[PDB]
Formats: sequence, structure tokens, C-alpha cells
Amino acid sequence: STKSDLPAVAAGVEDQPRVPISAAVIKLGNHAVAVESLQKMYNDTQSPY
Amino acid sequence: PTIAHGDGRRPSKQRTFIVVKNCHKHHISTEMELSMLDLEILHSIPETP
Repeated sequence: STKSDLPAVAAGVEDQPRVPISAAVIKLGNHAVAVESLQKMYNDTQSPY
Repeated sequence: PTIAHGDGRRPSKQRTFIVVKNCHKHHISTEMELSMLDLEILHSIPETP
């Protein structure tokens, strides 16, 4: 059964504590989505984004 | 800082370089006048109003 097995699927993923994260989010239709750019780290290292 | 690479190329070496700048010097010069009479009467002692 799916409800009986959901603890087996998440092998300690729900156990770990959660922390707030900084990222821009938008509401498209019904989905909330996170949008971001990583170009800072690649500009810092002179590697091609 | 540098990024790790996984390709066949030799690993990118960490980079520390030395940057030397030069200090400029500026000079400023102002000219002022004082007439000889303006400087003479300072030595004299005034009593009458």
C-alpha cells in the first residue's frame, strides 16, 4: 500500500531538519516555481557559464 | 577561487597572483599678496583711537 510504504520510499529524507533558502519564486498557473541565475560563481572563476 | 573539472584535461591549478599599483602625488599652490604697508604697521603699537 502506498501510504504504508511512503516511509520506506523516503529513506530519511523527511527526517532531516529544514532551513529557509533565498530564491525568487513565481506563481505560474497553479505551480510555484523557483527561478534563479548562477552566473556569479562562474564569473568569479573565469569559467564559461 | 577555482572550479573542479571532470574532463580529460589536467586539473586546473589554483591561482594566486600579485597586483602592484602606483601611488600618484598631487601638488596644489595658491598665491596671495600683502602690501608692504599692510605688513609694516603690525610692528607699530597703536594707542590713539
